[PDB]
Amino acid sequence: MAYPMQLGFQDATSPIMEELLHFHDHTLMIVFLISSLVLYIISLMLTTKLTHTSTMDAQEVETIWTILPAIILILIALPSLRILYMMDEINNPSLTVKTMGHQWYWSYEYTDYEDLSFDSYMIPTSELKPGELRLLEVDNRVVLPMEMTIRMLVSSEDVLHSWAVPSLGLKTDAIPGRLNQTTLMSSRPGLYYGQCSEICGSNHSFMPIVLELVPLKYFEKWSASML
Amino acid sequence: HYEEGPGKNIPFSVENKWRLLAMMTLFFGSGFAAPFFIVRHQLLKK
Amino acid sequence: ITAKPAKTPTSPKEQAIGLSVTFLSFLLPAGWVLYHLDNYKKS
Amino acid sequence: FENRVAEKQKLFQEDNGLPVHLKGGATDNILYRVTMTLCLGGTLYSLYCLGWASFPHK
Amino acid sequence: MFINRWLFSTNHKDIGTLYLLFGAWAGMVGTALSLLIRAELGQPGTLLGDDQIYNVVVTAHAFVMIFFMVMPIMIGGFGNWLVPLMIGAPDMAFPRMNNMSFWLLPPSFLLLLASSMVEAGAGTGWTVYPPLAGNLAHAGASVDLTIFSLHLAGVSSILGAINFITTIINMKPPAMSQYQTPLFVWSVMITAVLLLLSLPVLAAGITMLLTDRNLNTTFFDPAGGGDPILYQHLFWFFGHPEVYILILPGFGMISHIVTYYSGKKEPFGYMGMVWAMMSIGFLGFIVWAHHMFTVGMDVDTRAYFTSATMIIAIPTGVKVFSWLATLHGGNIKWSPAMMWALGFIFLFTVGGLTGIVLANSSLDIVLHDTYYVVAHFHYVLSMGAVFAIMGGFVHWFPLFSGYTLNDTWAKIHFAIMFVGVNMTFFPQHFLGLSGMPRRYSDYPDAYTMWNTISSMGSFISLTAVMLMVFIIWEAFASKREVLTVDLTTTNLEWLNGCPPPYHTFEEPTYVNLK
Amino acid sequence: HQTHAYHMVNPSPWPLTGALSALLMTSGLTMWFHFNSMTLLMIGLTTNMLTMYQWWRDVIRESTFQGHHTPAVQKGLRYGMILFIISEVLFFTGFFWAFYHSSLAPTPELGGCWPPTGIHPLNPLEVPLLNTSVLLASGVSITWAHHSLMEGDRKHMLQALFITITLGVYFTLLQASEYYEAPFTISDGVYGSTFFVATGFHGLHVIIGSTFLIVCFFRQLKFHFTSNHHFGFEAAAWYWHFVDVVWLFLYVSIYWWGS
Amino acid sequence: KIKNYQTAPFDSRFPNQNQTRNCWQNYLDFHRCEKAMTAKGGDVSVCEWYRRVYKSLCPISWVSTWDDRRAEGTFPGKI
Amino acid sequence: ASAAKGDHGGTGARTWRFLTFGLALPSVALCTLNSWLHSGHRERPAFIPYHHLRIRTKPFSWGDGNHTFFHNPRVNPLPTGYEK
Amino acid sequence: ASGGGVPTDEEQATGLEREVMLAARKGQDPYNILAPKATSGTKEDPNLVPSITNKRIVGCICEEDNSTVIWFWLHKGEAQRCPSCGTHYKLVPHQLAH
Ligand SMILES: CCCCCCCCCCCCCCCCCC(=O)OCC(COC(=O)CCCCCCCCCCCCCCCCC)OC(=O)CCCCCCCCCCCCCCCCC
Ligand SMILES: CCCCCCCCCCCCCCCCCC(=O)OCC(COC(=O)CCCCCCCCCCCCCCCCC)OC(=O)CCCCCCCCCCCCCCCCC
Ligand code: HEA
Ligand code: HEA
Ligand SMILES: CCCCC/C=C/C/C=C/C/C=C/C/C=C/CCCC(=O)O[C@H](COC(=O)CCCCCCCCCCCCCCCCC)COP(=O)(O)OCCN
Ligand SMILES: CCCCC/C=C\C/C=C/C/C=C/C/C=C\CCCC(=O)O[C@H](COC(=O)CCCCCCCCCCCCCCCCC)COP(=O)(O)OCCN
Ligand SMILES: CCCCC/C=C/C/C=C/CCCCCCCC(=O)O[C@H](COC(=O)CCCCCCCCCCCCCCC)COP(=O)(O)OCC[N+](C)(C)C
Ligand SMILES: CCCCCC/C=C\CCCCCCCCCC(=O)O[C@H](COC(=O)CCCCCCCCCCCCCCC)COP(=O)(O)OC[C@@H](O)CO
Ligand SMILES: CCCCCC/C=C\CCCCCCCCCC(=O)O[C@H](COC(=O)CCCCCCCCCCCCCCC)COP(=O)(O)OC[C@@H](O)CO
Ligand SMILES: CCCCCCCCCCO[C@@H]1O[C@H](CO)[C@@H](O[C@H]2O[C@H](CO)[C@@H](O)[C@H](O)[C@H]2O)[C@H](O)[C@H]1O
Ligand SMILES: CCCCCCCCCCO[C@@H]1O[C@H](CO)[C@@H](O[C@H]2O[C@H](CO)[C@@H](O)[C@H](O)[C@H]2O)[C@H](O)[C@H]1O
Ligand SMILES: CCCCCCCCCCO[C@@H]1O[C@H](CO)[C@@H](O[C@H]2O[C@H](CO)[C@@H](O)[C@H](O)[C@H]2O)[C@H](O)[C@H]1O
Ligand SMILES: C[C@H](CCC(=O)O)[C@H]1CC[C@H]2[C@@H]3[C@H](O)C[C@@H]4C[C@H](O)CC[C@]4(C)[C@H]3C[C@H](O)[C@]12C
Ligand code: CUA
Ligand SMILES: [Cu+2]
Ligand SMILES: [Mg+2]
Ligand code: NA
Ligand SMILES: [Zn+2]
Repeated sequence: MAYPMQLGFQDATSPIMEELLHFHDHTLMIVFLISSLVLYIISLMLTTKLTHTSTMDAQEVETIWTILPAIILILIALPSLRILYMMDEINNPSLTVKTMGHQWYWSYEYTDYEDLSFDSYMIPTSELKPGELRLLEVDNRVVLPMEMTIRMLVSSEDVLHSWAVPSLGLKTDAIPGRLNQTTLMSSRPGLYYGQCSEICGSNHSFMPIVLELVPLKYFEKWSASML
Repeated sequence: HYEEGPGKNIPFSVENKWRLLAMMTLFFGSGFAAPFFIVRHQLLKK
Repeated sequence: ITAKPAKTPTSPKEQAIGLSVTFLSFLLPAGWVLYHLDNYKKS
Repeated sequence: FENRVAEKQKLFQEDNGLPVHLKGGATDNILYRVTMTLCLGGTLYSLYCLGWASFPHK
Repeated sequence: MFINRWLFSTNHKDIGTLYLLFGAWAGMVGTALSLLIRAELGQPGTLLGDDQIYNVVVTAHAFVMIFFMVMPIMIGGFGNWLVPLMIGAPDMAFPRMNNMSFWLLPPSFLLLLASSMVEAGAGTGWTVYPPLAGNLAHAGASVDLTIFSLHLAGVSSILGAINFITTIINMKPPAMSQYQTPLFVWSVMITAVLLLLSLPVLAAGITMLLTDRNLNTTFFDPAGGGDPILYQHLFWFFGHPEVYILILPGFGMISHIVTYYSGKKEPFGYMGMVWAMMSIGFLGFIVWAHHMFTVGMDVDTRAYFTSATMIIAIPTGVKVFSWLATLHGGNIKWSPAMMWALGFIFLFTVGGLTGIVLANSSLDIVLHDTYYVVAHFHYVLSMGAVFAIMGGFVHWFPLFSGYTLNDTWAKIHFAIMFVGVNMTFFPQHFLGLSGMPRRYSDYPDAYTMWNTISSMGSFISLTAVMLMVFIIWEAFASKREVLTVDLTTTNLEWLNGCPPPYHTFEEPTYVNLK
Repeated sequence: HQTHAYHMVNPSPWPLTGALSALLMTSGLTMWFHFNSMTLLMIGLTTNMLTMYQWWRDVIRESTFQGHHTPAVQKGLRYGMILFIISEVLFFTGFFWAFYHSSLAPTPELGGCWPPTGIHPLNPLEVPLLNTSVLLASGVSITWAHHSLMEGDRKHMLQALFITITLGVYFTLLQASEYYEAPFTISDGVYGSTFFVATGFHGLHVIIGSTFLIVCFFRQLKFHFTSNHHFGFEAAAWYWHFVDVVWLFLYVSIYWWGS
Repeated sequence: KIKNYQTAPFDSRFPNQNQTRNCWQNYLDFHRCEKAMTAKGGDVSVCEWYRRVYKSLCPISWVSTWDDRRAEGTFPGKI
Repeated sequence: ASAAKGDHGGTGARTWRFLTFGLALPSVALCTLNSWLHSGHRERPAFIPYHHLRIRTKPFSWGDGNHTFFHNPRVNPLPTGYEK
Repeated sequence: ASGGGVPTDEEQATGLEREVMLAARKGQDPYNILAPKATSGTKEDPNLVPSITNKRIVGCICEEDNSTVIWFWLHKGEAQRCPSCGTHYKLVPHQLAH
C-alpha cells in the first residue's frame, strides 16, 4: 500500500513490477533532462541584449530537432516493448481465480476443484479494528499462494469496474459479458491492497481489493475451510 | 447605421463604471454561483 | 502600445471599491452555500 | 408556365431598406411573427418543464 | 437596433465577441465546479455526503471547460475575430450560418444544466461509458439531456468547421497562397478539419447510447450481443482528435505572441510549423486506443498504439524548438502576454512529456485511471489551453475593445495564476505514482498531504480569476483609448485600428504577383 | 460600396429560430421518452420546418432575385456542400464500425454466430436488390437531368428530375413495406439494432434528398435555373449520389455479407 | 490421461486477454460430448476434461444462466 | 468489366436519356418482376423466447410500451409470443 | 432535340453577378477577382494601386515564396516604398464609375 508523503511507485511485489520501476527511472531521467533543457534554453533566449532579427535559415537545425527526438523515442520504445512482450509470454499458471465486479463490492470464485466463492466488502470506518486502514480493509481477503503463477479472470455482473493492485503492477477492467485474463505472481507473503479503477457510480471510492499471500499449505487449508 | 468605436462594439454599456461593475458582478457572479446552488438543490431534494 | 490618458480615471480608492465588490460577488453566495451544507443534508 | 423571374428581381431589388426576410411583403412579416412566437413561447414552456422535472412528484 | 445587431448578427467580429462573453461565463461555471471538486478532496472524509453529487460535479466540470469555455473562446472567439482580419476578408463565407453556431451554445449549456437539476444528475464521467450511463445504472432524463447537450454542441462545431475551412480556402487575396497565411489561420484550418471528421463519429456513438437507453437497441449491451468496449472505440476515435482540437488554436496564438513580443517580423521555420500542425492533426486520428490499454487489448495492438502515440513528440518538438528559435536574438518585450506564452511553452512541455510516459502501455497499466493522468492533462490541456487563452486575451483585448489593460495588474494576475496551477497539479503526479485513483470522493489516509496542498492551490487560482474580472472592469472603467501599435507590417489584424470598423476590407487589400 | 465579390448577408432571425428549434426538439424528445408528452417535440419540429423554409427561401431571394451569387460566392457554396457531405460520410462510418464490430466477433448471447440464432435475414436477391436497381437508376436519371439543364432543355430536365423523384419515392415505399414485413425488429439484439438504425438513418437521408430534388423541381418550373448557374441542383445531385453510395455499402455489408 | 489436474492450461486457440470464447467453447464441448454419450449409451467420463476446463474458467453466474437456458429451450448455441 | 457497349458519343443528355430508358428503367422493371414472383407470405417460424431477442430494458414511448413501431402481428412476436 | 426554355446568364443574371459577368467580357476587374501583375516597381515605373478612396492596404510579397507578407496603408500622393524591399507603389484613386 501507499505510505504518507510517498513520491514514487509502491515497492514492487512482483518481478514485472520491478521491471516497470527500472523502466520508469529510465523514462523519468529523459523527462527531467528534456523539461530542464527547455526551461534552461528559455532562460538563455531571454538573458541577452544581443539581437538578430533578420530571417534565420531553418534547414540545418530542423535535422537535429527531428533526428535527436527520434533517437530518444527509440531509446524509450526498446525497453518499453521488451517489458510489454515479457508480460505477455506463456506463464503456465498453477491456479485460476475469477473476480466479478458489482456495485459496490468484489466477488471471488476459485472453481478449479471445489465450488468456493464469497463476497468481499469494504470495512466501514466505524467498524475498523485498531491499526486497520480506512477505505482499504475488506471482510474477506483474496487468499492466494505466494511464489506461484496465478491466472486471474476479471468480469462484472453490472457496470464497468477495474481490478487493480499497484504493487503487483496489475489493472484489468471488469466488463460484463467479457472475461479478461491477467497473471499474478508474488515474490513475498503479505497483504497487498488496490482499489476499483473504473468509475462505477456513487461507491466507486469504496470497493477495495486485499490480496493475502501465504504458503500453498495455508492456502489449501483456507480453501477447504471456506466451502 | 450601428455605433462604432471604443465602448460601442459590445452588447453591454460602459457609459457608467459603477453600473458596469453591477452588470459584471451579476454576469460573472451568476456563473460562479450556479454550481453551488445546483449542489444545494441536489442535497435538498434527497 | 501607446494610448491616450484615461477618459474616466479610476483612482486607488475607486480600484479598492471595484476589487472589493468583484471579490464579494464570488465569495458571498458560495460562502453562504458552503456555510449551510450541514443544513442541506437534514432535509 | 411563364418566366416571371424579372418581376421577382424588381421586387427584391426595390430600394426600400427592408431586410431580405421581410422584402416579399406583409406575408413575410406574418410568417416571421408566427416563427418567433412559437420559438419564444416553446422556449418558455421548455423552462416551465425544466422547473417541473427538477423536483420529485411522489 | 440592439436585437438586430446582437441576436440577428451576420458580423464575424460581433459573433466573436458573443463567443468570448459566453466562454468567460462558462469559465466561471467550470471554475466553481473545479473548486467543489478540490473542497470535497481538501480533507479526508466526506464534505457533500453524496458521491453521486461529487460524480455529477466532476462530469459537469469537464463538459463546461471543454465544450463551453475552451472551444467557444479559441475557435468561436479568437477564430471569428482574427481569421477574416488576418486574410483581408470582409467576413466569414457563411455569415448567417456563423450566427447559428453561436446560438446553438446557450441551449446546449441549458441542456447540461437541466441534466444536473433533474433526477440525481449524470454522474458518469465526461466519457459517459455504458453500462454506467445506461438506462438501469442511470435511469431517467439526466444522461439523455447530456447526450442532447453534446448533439447541439456537435452541430455548432461541425457548421463552424465548414465555415472556417471554406473561409480560409476561398476568401484570401487572390495573390496569397496557403503558404502566405499566418500560423493562427493554419491552426484554425487544421482544427476545423479534425472537428469535421471527429464529431460525426461521437454523434454516431452517443446516438447509439440514446437508442440503447430509449429504443431497446443493444449496441453496448451484452444481453443482445452488444459490447461496452464498442462505445469506448467510438468515443475515443473522437476524443483523441478532440484534445488536439483544444490545443491547436493555442499553438497558433502562441506562434503570434512569441513572434510579436520577440520583435520579429515572422516565426522561425514557418513551413516546419505548418508541417508540424498537419502531422499532429494526422497522427491524432491513429492513436485513440491509448485511452483503452486496460480493457483487455492484444499485445500487438498495445505495441502499435504505444509506438504511433510516441511519434507525435517529433512534430510537437519542432514547434517547441521553433518557438525558442523565435525568441533567439529577439528584442524581448516582457509584456503580460509574453509571460503567458513563456509559461505556456514550459508547462505544455511538462504535460507533453507525462503524455509520453503514459504512451508506454506497460507503465499505463499502473498509471491508468489514477491522478497521474489528471496531472498530465491539467498541465497540457488545462494550463496549455488557459495560458494560450490568457495570452491571446491580454494581447488582443486592445484590438477588440479599443482600450488598454493595466500591464502591472496583468503581471500580478499572471504570477498568482502560475503559483496556483503549479501548487494544485504538480502534487497530483505523486498521488498518481503512489496509486490514488481518479474519480474518487475520498482517499486512503496516506494520500492526505498531497490532496491538502492540491486543494490549497485551487484557492490561489480562484484569487487569480476574481482578479482577472476586476482587471477587465478597470480597463472598461478607465477608458485609455489605443493610439499606436508596433509591427503592424506583419500583424494585419491591427491595421484597421482599435476596435476596427463594423465593416473592414469592403475594399480588399492589394497584393500583386511579382 | 464594396469592391470585393463576396456576400454581406442582411441581419437574419433564422439562426436564432434554428437554435431554439434545436432546444425544443431535444427537450421535446426528452419529454417524449420520459414525461409521456409530445407537445414540446411538435413545437420543435414545426419551428424547425419554418426556419428551414424561410432560411432557404432567403438564399433563393439573395441569388436568383438579387444577384449576390458571384462565381466566388458559388465556389464557397461548393466547398460548403462537399464538407457537409464528408461529415455525413463519417456519421455513417460510426454505424458501419458498430455493424462490423458486432458481426465479426459474435458473442455467446447470439449463439456465437452471425446472423444470431433466431434471426431470419431478408433475402438480398428480393426487395433489397430491387431497392439497389431503383437508386442506381435514379443516379442515371439525375445525370440525364443535369445534362438536359446544361444543354438548355427545360422539358427533358423536368422529365428526368420527375423520374429521379419517383424512384426516390418508390425506394421509400419499398423500405417502409420491408420494415412492416420484416420478422425481426429494432429490439432483436445487435442484429435488429445495427439493421434498423443504419438503414433508418439512410432512409431519413433518402427522404431529405427527395425533398431537396422536389425543391429543385419547383425552382426549375419557375425558371430559377440558368443553363450555367444552378448550384442548388448540383448540390442536390451530389447529395443524391451520396445517398446512392451509402445504400451500396449498406446492401453489400448488412444485407449481403451479414446475411 | 492427465490427472493431478491443477487448472486449465494455455490454449493456442485463445492466446489473448479476452478468454470469453475459451469458457464458451469448453462449455459447448462438454455438453455436446455429454449428449453424444447418452445418444450412443456410452460413458460421460470421456467428457471430463471439458467439464474441468469450463468449471475452472467460466464465471458461476454464466454457467448457471446457460444451464437455465438449456432447460428452458432458449440456449442459443448448437448442442 | 461485366459491361460491354461502345462509348455512345452524341449529346450528353441524349446518351444519359438512352441509358435511363434503355438500361436503368428496364433493370428496375425486371427487378420489380423478380420481386413479384418471390412475393408470397412464407410460414412464420416457431416462437422461442430467446433472451437476446425481444429486448425490453425500457417501455417504448408509444402504445402499451411493448409493441415496436412497425409491429406486424403476423411475423413479430412479443416477449411472451405471437398475439392471438 | 432540345426544345430550349432554360434561361441563360446573359438573359437572367442580375445584381453583382451580372456586373461581374459584364466587366469580365470587357477584360475589366472592378471586384478584385484577379491578382494584379507587378511592374518593375522603380520610382519611374511604380505599381499602380487603384482605390475608390484616398488610401488602400497593400500587402507586399517581396520575393516569390516568402511566407511573410508586408502590410501597409498606401496614401494618395507621392509613391511609397515597401518597408521591407523598397518596391514602389502609387495610389490611383477613382470614383466608383460605370
Ligand atoms: C516542476 C514543475 C514546475 C514547478 C513546480 C514548483 C513546486 C514543486 C517544486 C519543484 C519540484 C522539482 C521537480 C522534481 C520533483 C521532486 C521530487 C522528486 O525527487 O521526485 C522523485 C520521483 C520518484 O523518486 C522516487 O521514487 C524516490 C523518492 C525519494 C524519497 C525521499 C523522501 C523525501 C521527500 C521530501 C519531500 C519533497 C517533495 C517536494 C514537494 C513539492 C510540493 C509542491 O518522483 C516522481 O517521479 C515525480 C515526478 C513527476 C513528473 C513530472 C515531470 C517532471 C518535470 C518537472 C521538472 C521541471 C524542471 C525544472 C525545475 C524548476 C521548476 C521550478
Ligand atoms: C428593444 C430592446 C430590448 C431587447 C432585449 C434585450 C435587452 C437590451 C437592453 C436595452 C437595449 C437598448 C440599448 C442598451 C444597450 C445595452 C445596455 C446594457 O448594459 O444592457 C446589458 C445587456 C448586455 O448583457 C449581456 O449581454 C451580458 C453581459 C453583461 C456584462 C458582461 C460584461 C463582461 C465583460 C468582460 C468579458 C470580456 C470579453 C469581451 C472582450 C471583447 C470586447 C470587445 O443585457 C441584456 O439585456 C442582453 C440581452 C441578450 C443579448 C445577447 C448577449 C449574449 C449572451 C452572453 C452569454 C451568456 C451566457 C449564458 C449561458 C446560458 C446557459 C444557461
Ligand atoms: C480545459 C479543460 C480543463 C480546465 C481548464 C480544467 C480546470 C481545473 N480543473 Fe479539471 N478536468 C478536466 C478539464 C479541465 N479542468 C477534465 C476533462 C476532467 C476529467 C473529468 C472526468 O474524469 O470525467 C477534469 C478533472 C479534474 C479533477 C479530477 C476529479 C476526479 O478525478 O475526481 C480535478 C481535481 O483536482 C480537477 C481540478 C481542476 C481545477 C482546480 C481547475 C482550475 O481551477 C485550474 C485553472 C483555473 C481556471 C480558473 C481556468 C480559468 C479560465 C477562464 C475563467 C476563462 C476566462 C475567459 C476569457 C479571458 C475570455 N479537474
Ligand atoms: C491539450 C490537450 C491534450 C494534448 C495536446 C495531449 C497530448 C498528449 N497526450 Fe494526453 N490527454 C489529454 C489531453 C491532452 N493530451 C486528456 C484530456 C487526457 C485524458 C482524458 C480522460 O481520460 O478524461 C489525456 C490522456 C492521455 C493518455 C491516456 C492515459 C490514460 O488514461 O491512462 C495518453 C496515453 O498515451 C496520452 C498521451 C499524450 C501524448 C503522448 C501527447 C503528445 O501529443 C505530447 C507531445 C509533447 C511533448 C512530448 C512535449 C514537447 C516536445 C518536445 C520538447 C520534444 C522532445 C521530447 C521528446 C523526445 C519526448 N494522453
Ligand atoms: C415506379 C417506377 C418509376 C419510373 C418512372 C416511369 C418511367 C416510364 C416513363 C416515363 C415518362 C416517359 C415518357 C416519354 C415521353 C417523351 C417526350 C419527349 C420526346 C422528345 O421530344 O424527344 C424525342 C424522343 O423521341 C423518341 O424516340 C421517344 C423517346 C423515348 C421516350 C419513351 C421511351 C419509353 C420508355 C419506357 C421505359 C421502359 C421500362 C420497361 C418497361 C418495358 C415495357 C415495354 C427526340 O427524338 P430524337 O432523340 O431526335 O430521336 C428519336 C428516335 N429514336
Ligand atoms: C424509410 C424509413 C421511414 C422514415 C422514418 C419514419 C418514422 C420515424 C423515424 C425517424 C428517423 C430516424 C432514424 C434513426 C432512429 C432510430 C431508428 C429508426 C428506424 C426505424 O424506423 O426502425 C423501426 C423502429 O423505429 C423505432 O423504434 C423508433 C421510431 C422513431 C423514434 C425517434 C428516434 C429519435 C432519435 C434521435 C436521433 C438524433 C441524432 C441525430 C444526429 C445529429 C447530429 C448531431 C423499425 O420497426 P420495428 O417495428 O422495430 O421492426 C420492424 C418489424 N416489423
Ligand atoms: C532534445 C534536443 C535539444 C535540441 C537543441 C539543440 C539545438 C542546436 C542549435 C544550434 C545552433 C547553431 C547555429 C548558430 C546560430 C546562432 C544564431 C546567429 O545569430 O547566427 C548567425 C548566422 O546567421 C547567418 O548569417 C545566416 C542566416 C541564418 C542563421 C541561422 C541561425 C539558426 C538559429 C537557431 C537557434 C536555435 C535556438 C534554440 C534551439 C532549441 C551569425 O551571424 P554572423 O554575422 O556570424 O554571420 C554573417 C556574417 N556576414 C553577414 C558578415 C557574412
Ligand atoms: C437530435 C436533435 C438535434 C437537432 C440539431 C438541429 C440543429 C439545428 C437545426 C436548424 C437547422 C435548420 C436551418 C437551416 C440552416 C441552413 C444553413 C445553410 O444553408 O448555410 C449555407 C452554408 O452552408 C452550406 O452551404 C453547406 C452546409 C449546409 C448545412 C445544412 C444544415 C444542417 C443542419 C444539421 C447538421 C447536422 C450535422 C451533421 C451530423 C449529422 C448558407 O450560408 P448562409 O450564411 O446562410 O448564407 C450565405 C449566403 O451567401 C447565401 O446567399
Ligand atoms: C426531422 C426533420 C429533419 C429535417 C427534414 C428536412 C430537411 C431538409 C429538406 C431538404 C433540403 C432542402 C434544401 C433547399 C435549398 C434551396 C436553396 C438553394 O438551393 O440555394 C442555392 C444555393 O445553394 C445552397 O445554398 C446550398 C444549400 C444546401 C443545403 C443542404 C441541404 C441538406 C440538409 C439536410 C439536413 C440533414 C440532417 C440529417 C440528420 C443527421 C441558390 O443558388 P442557385 O440554385 O445557384 O440559384 C441561383 C441562380 O438562380 C442564379 O441564376
Ligand atoms: C470555493 C469558494 C470559496 C468560498 C470562500 C468563501 C469565503 C467566505 C466569504 C464569506 O461568506 C459568508 O460567510 C459568513 C460567515 O463568516 C456567512 O454568514 C453565516 O455565518 C455568520 C456568523 O456565524 C452569521 O452571522 C450569518 O447570518 C450566517 O449566514 C455568510 O452566509 C457567507 O456569505
Ligand atoms: C406558443 C407555443 C407555446 C405553447 C405552450 C403549450 C403549453 C401547453 C401546456 C399544456 O400541455 C401539457 O402537456 C402534456 C401533453 O399535452 C400533458 O400531459 C399528458 O401527456 C399524455 C399524452 O398526450 C397523456 O396521455 C397524459 O395523461 C398527460 O399527463 C399535460 O396534461 C398538458 O397540460
Ligand atoms: C451509375 C450512376 C451514374 C454515374 C453518375 C456519374 C456522374 C456524372 C455527372 C455528369 O457528368 C458527365 O457524365 C459523363 C462522364 O463520364 C459524360 O457524359 C457525356 O459526355 C460527352 C459530352 O457531354 C458526350 O459526347 C458523351 O456521349 C456522354 O457520355 C460527361 O463528360 C460528364 O460531364
Ligand atoms: C407544364 C409543363 C409544360 C409548360 C412549361 O414548360 O412550363 C410540363 C413540362 C414537363 C411536364 C412534366 C414532365 O413531363 C414529367 C411528369 C410527367 C407525368 O406524366 C405528368 C406530370 C409531370 C410532372 C409533367 C407535368 C407537366 O406536364 C410539365 C411540368
Ligand atoms: Cu467499482 Cu469503481
Ligand atoms: Cu488520446
Ligand atoms: Mg479506465
Ligand atoms: Na472527500
Ligand atoms: Zn516588399
